[PDB]
Amino acid sequence: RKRQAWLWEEDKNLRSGVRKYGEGNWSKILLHYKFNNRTSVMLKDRWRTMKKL
Repeated sequence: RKRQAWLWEEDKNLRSGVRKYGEGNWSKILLHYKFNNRTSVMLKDRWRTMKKL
């Protein structure tokens, strides 16, 4: 438990995808890269979190 987190591939997918596609096109991200349980809000949130570190 402690604190849940995403896996290496999922993080890599988001970072590698969003950076080249756009910070507001989660639909396309989900289309190409596979995820565990993402939709749009999750992708957006986590990306912003990563950006601000």
